[PDB]
Amino acid sequence: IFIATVYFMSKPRHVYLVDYACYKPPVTCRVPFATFMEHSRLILKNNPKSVEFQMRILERSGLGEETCLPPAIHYIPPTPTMEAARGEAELVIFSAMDSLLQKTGLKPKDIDILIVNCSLFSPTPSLSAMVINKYKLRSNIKSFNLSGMGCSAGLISIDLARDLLQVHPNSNAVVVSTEIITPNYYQGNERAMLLPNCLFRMGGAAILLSNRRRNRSRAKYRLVHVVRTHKGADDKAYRCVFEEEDKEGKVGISLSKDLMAIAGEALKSNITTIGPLVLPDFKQAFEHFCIHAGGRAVIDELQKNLQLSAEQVEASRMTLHRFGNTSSSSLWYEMSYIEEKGRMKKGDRVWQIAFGSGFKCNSAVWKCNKTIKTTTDNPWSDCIDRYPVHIPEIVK
Amino acid sequence: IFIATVYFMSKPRHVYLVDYACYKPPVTCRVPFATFMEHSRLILKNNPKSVEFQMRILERSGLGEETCLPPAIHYIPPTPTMEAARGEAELVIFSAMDSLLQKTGLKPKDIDILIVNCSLFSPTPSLSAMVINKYKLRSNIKSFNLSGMGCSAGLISIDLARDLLQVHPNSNAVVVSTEIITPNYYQGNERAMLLPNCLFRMGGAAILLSNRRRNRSRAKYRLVHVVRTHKGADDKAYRCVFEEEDKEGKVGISLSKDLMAIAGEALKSNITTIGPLVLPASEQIPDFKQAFEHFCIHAGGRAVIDELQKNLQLSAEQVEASRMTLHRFGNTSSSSLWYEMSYIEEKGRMKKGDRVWQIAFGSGFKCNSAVWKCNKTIKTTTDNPWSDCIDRYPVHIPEIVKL
Amino acid sequence: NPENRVSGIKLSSVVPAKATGNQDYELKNIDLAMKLHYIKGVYFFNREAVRGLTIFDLKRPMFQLLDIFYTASGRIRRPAGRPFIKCNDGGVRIVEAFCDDQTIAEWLAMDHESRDDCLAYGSELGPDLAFSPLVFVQFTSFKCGGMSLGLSWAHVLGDPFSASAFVSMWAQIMAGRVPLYPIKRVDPVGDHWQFPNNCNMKTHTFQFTKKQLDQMASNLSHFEVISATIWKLLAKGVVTICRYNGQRENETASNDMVLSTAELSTLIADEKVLSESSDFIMYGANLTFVDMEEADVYGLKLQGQKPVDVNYSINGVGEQGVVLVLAGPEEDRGSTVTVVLPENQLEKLMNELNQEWNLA
Amino acid sequence: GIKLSSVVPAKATGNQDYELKNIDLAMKLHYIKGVYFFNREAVRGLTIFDLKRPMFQLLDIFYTASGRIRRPETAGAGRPFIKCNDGGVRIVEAFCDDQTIAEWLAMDHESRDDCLAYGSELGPDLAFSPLVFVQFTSFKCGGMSLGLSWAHVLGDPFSASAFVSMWAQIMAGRVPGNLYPIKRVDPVGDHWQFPNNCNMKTHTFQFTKKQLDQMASNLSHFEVISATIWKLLAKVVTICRYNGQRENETASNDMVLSKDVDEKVLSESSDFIMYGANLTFVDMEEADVYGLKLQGQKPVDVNYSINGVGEQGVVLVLAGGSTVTVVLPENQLEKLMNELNQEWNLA
Ligand SMILES: CCCCCCCCCCCC
Ligand SMILES: CCCCCCCCCCCC
Repeated sequence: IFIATVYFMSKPRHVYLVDYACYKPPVTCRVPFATFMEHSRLILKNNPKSVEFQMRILERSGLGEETCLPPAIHYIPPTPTMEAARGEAELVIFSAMDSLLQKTGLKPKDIDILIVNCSLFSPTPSLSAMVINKYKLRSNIKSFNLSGMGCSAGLISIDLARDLLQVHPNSNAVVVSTEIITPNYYQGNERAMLLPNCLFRMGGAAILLSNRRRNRSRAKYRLVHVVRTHKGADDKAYRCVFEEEDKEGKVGISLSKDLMAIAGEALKSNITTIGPLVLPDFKQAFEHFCIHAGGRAVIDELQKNLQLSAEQVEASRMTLHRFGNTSSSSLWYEMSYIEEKGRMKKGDRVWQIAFGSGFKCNSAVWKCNKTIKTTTDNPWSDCIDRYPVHIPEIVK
Repeated sequence: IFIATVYFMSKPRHVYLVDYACYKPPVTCRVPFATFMEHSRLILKNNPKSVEFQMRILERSGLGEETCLPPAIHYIPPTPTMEAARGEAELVIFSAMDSLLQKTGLKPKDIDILIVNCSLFSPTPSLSAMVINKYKLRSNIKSFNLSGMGCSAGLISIDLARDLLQVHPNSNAVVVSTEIITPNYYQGNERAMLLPNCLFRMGGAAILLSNRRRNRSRAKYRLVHVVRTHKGADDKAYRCVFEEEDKEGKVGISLSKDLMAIAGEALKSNITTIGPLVLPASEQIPDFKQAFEHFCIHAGGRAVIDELQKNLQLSAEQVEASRMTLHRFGNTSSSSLWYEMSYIEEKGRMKKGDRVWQIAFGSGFKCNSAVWKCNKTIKTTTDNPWSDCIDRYPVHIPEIVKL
Repeated sequence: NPENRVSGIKLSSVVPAKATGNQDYELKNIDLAMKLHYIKGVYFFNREAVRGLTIFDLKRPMFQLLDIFYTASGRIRRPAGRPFIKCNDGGVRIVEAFCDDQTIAEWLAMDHESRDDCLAYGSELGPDLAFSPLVFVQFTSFKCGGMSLGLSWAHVLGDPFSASAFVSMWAQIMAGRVPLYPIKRVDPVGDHWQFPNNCNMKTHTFQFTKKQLDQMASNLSHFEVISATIWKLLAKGVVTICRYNGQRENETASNDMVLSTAELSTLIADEKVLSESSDFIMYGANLTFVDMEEADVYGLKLQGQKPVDVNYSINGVGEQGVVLVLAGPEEDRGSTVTVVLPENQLEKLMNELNQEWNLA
Repeated sequence: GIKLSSVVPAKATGNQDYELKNIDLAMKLHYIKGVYFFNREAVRGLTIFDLKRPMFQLLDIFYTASGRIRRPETAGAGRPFIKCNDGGVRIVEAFCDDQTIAEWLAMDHESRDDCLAYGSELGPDLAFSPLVFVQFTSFKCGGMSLGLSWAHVLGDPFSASAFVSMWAQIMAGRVPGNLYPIKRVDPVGDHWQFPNNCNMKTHTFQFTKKQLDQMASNLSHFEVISATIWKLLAKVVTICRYNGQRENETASNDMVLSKDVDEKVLSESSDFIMYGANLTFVDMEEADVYGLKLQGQKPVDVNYSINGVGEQGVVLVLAGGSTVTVVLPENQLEKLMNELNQEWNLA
């Protein structure tokens, strides 16, 4: 026997998405359009042009009336402090982690890898450190905290987990994708940097991954692929989403005018690297698509490029509507949507696309390990009945 | 053939430290003791007690007159802006990367993994994206940016690189570890977040790791072990080094009074966990000084070096690299270890088969050890951070330095 | 300057838990006829009632409460046409205030000029009608402790009884319970909806004890006694008494006031004026004697406690004056009298009341 | 919106000690202030880092210009000395977004150059008092003003001239009872400054070559100016002059007084004043102030001032024409002024 000695020994391990918990923002936090515009008028009294720009950007963003913002951003002078950001981080991360631990029955002593990704908020000790302290994790845990890597960092985390799971047998990896938006709020009137204020909302997700063979039946999905693209080499595609300062000393995320075109290119490259891998022309390769909810414009561009139907690009639109731009964790809200409509059959291929600053564009392919039953503990438990709502072209 | 094939497919890959370049601050930014104290008096005029505290903890800090700070703290008062922080990041990281690429002759396209490490500076796009744009790395590069993980993150990054080299055969991993000081300066006057102002100085390091067989004879070291400890479950060990705002609204790093005990406990647990892996069968208080040839203790301060020398019973000649790096470059954070190595390669002590034990402590409370084995006898060079001053060292570090 | 007694306030908004739906809400002719007047109701609570109560604890019941009062978070919209309360969830405006300088007792003992205008924050509707909050709720925390709840209520939304019901429902939900023309016509105001202050009329609060009220009634219920005394000591042609309809509970804000024009104690004891779309005013138009004695302001239950003082006042008063009569703080029933007069009339009333009961 | 930074020598000095001769201690109370002006073409976008870079090497040959005053541990009132603790010179960055170089050149008296050259007295905190302030004022037009505030204890005005001369060279790339003029005064402790008992004011004015020739015919620029000023004031004047020889001299003092009173007329018991003690007539005459080049452009104008002037008053004369700065205590300030206003319309 020589074929077995060269096949099984050098066979990649299977990485399973055992479960995940999405954060459900409090039902007493919504930020309606009218309240947002009233506060915006109050903050930008001396810049009516900025107010008009914000109104135009927010009235065609596809967001709903149930999106949530941190308590610190509630005051008409929004004063984001370090304590407020830490409190929001604790809230979201611990809620998602508690939901995950109750769902999976996982013990804190069983967590071998812990990867936390959150772009803007990078405290010290890290976010993974506060998770470890909260759950008293093992003293020999592989704790990683990625920051500054944008909205695609979510999938990056998954990739990292996968790699680690190939090196360490019988291990569990917890991946916490979030974006604490209290420090991300832009305290200025520069038009280019006011988009994140209009679009970004609260969210988060705690994901459990495992190569353990005992999870070959409990697992929801089985990670097939994680493709990555980094257009940072191109100078134009590097400055696309650039954190910087305005002419008044305020830090914000300036978005380039050409951010559309470059984004397109990146996506194309990714679908040129994921095509041959899944090739037995993508609307028939996969059964479900999770396009990152980065604004209805990019979703429309991807739909017109890949020739997706209204129902295929529906979890992304409805996730943008219900939760807004929850950043790297949005990919998971979309997942929940597909699961809760009773559309997650066994063997179904799910393709997640997450594109963000860098300019990075990553994608992942999962396969449904088991048919997913509709559940009550989830971020869609109440609003799933109304959806798919009719998102209007312009709201007032 | 069966057993041989099983062993070959089950044997872990070898990770090699092909080379590494350290940032050498120019001789225009050095901050003598008197100038630092004068700027402190000018800035913190309102609160004399804070100035007296800074003088007390800087006169016995064990630093020297050649430590460097970025060109934003030079002013009175400092004006740390995002542009200044980005400029310092470019100045340090691009210099270190250029030195690495010139030392190793590494083509940018040959870089497969890129792990950047900086605690308190986390721009968007990340520093790894900055490197990728500068050197036009590939679009399928495994790029990671670890931040918030403190001083020990330097040994976290390389650890990750190892875990990524054993999954991807025939690949290069560049690990950059720095600490940008401009977004690190406390602008308040509380006597708890001023010590990091006194100790921390600018520096960096870039490291090329590789599991390729061609980079095997020329490799400088072979990564033997990496042992990680995280005293984070304890609340005291978690809050010992905490980033928070003061009474006026200024972010800084508060250090608890019971920090020496926590750091000692973390070091003790780490050395206990690493003892079985390296100690010879003869020892198995087993002597750690009989298992390693060279030691690189993180230059976090004189107190920790004294504690380790008293516990491990290290002779004054084995903590020489740590003390001299602290004196020369100051507390360069995670990259300090990579300066200390360059001290034991320039005096000339890196013989083939030697064992190097690097211990880095930091917030979390994290504490990580690495054990390297000198692959080849390393010869002195003139493109090192110690090039212009290694002849004058080791110096006599006085207990108290008069102002 | 009493207006500076509070140094720094934090403003925020609170919205209904469930999106109302942006449905329209037509306003009756009576409502549009009182779109210039506003209610200021301040409740005081001692240190016991605020035992370990944070901002979130106070703001939590507001979401359910506004789910009930779906119009309290709406905004005025116009098609030139008649305004209507669009139910888009702009929310009510929450104002957190701190008064480290003084305590509740000092406020109770301080002069009443410009006294509670800084405890119940809130502007008028305009000149930006589309973005004008209809309700301002201010929680003020003093030096020694205790909390003051100041409600600024747009009268177009509802009558003062509706404001009292709003506060009562807030308290109950926090506890845990599960749910000579009488009306003058004036010049157009456009989209600012604020009566101009042609004169320098002043406001003042009088406190009457049970014994004083029963003693001064001999020369003439509590309301009739106070009204007759004020009329006799003020005129030294008609009076428009307002009574409202207190038969309401767990209902949305409504405006169902009852007028009674009397052409002096006997006059006190014993409707188509609005044409279609003019700008009207009746408070301070013909010496209105508004009352809230048929309310239960002191029946609030905060942490098993009751308010130590309730002050109700009217903004937008006309040229004549407004007399507000409210139940006193239990014990020996008293009476709080928040009244606005032109400076001269207020001075005469103060002199007469100081001569009689040494009240000034 | 000025910005203050420090510059330290590139090479550590190791905490040397510089003994201050009795002359330096006696004359420690005075301060030189020299302001030079440079036109648009002399700059063409000079970064402050580029300007500061030469200072790092320059301070190596002027190391004493980075130390701090100190007293011996033997006693609390010992002989002051310059400890080379590498405190560094104080670099000031200023931007004039309202006035141009020409506007400042035409700008008249009443503290024209005080705003153009930052300075401070050596005290009351001697241990942390910079000895040298170098201020770069960038005007909206484009020209710069270099203001050098130089403690006289460090050196004489010609020493500051040599300092700025070598700065410019290395920037270009070149490799580096009542008759006694000195009066004892009440000790000032550790705060080296002289309070003014009267209305002590200064005025600066320039004489063109034509008027200088006319006055010489009426009567060298030194003699003409001395006679003119003395006659105008009349209707002891001890003169201070340079030694007469120098080549890349370091920070020192080689001034000479004329009646040449011997320098052995003082001790270390108390403090002393020389400038302005008896109508001093400091005259630099020749100097490389205008001979220096920055990017090949000669300085448009240079002005020197003395701070810590004595009660009687001082006169400083430099080769421009000729620039004269006269500092007086009393109403003679106006008197002489009006005389000029009647002859050369100077006012
Ligand atoms: C519960 C109501 C919360 C309302 C939050 C409004 C946020 C305003 C953002 C202002 C954007 C300029
Ligand atoms: C070459 C100039 C070096 C100046 C270094 C001074 C740094 C200031 C530190 C301020 C600490 C209070």
